[PDB]
Amino acid sequence: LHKEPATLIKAIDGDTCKLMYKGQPMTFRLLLVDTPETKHPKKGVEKYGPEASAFTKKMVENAKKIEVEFDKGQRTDKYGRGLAYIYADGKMVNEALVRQGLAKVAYVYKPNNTHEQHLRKSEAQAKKEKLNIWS
Ligand SMILES: Cc1cn([C@H]2C[C@H](OP(=O)(O)O)[C@@H](COP(=O)(O)O)O2)c(=O)[nH]c1=O
Ligand SMILES: [Ca+2]
Repeated sequence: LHKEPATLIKAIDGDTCKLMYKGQPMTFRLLLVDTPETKHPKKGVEKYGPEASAFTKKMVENAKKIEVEFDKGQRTDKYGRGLAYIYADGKMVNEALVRQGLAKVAYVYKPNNTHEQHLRKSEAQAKKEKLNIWS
């Protein structure tokens, strides 16, 4: 895969944010994970939703560097959102959330699953430590 610089525009929730990419603002959705809902009335404000939002927000706002890393399949979803692994100062936000028990590994659609095993391994650790979503 290949990392590319991006610039934080606005953090939306635990797994969605707006970034300035290649000169254009665009909204991104983290690959292979799912943080709890805080918007959509169908899901309502799910537990740990606000926690995941705060974790992500903090991590991306205090970063000196943000990088996007597309996987090997499609780069956008049906809503026009960019699909990527996002790094804040070299740390993958996707993994950071899973490791804390603030997200579950989800929407694993190949071939966009290069980091699936790494992420699951962290989810297992968060799980055995009964962290947040797993408590
Ligand atoms: C992470 C991800 C989300 N999605 C879709 C699945 C869900 O569609 P539906 O809206 O049809 O359920 C939605 C989940 O994202 P949210 O967690 O932002 O809802 O985005 C993908 O198609 N590919 C992906 O890789
Ligand atoms: Ca979410």
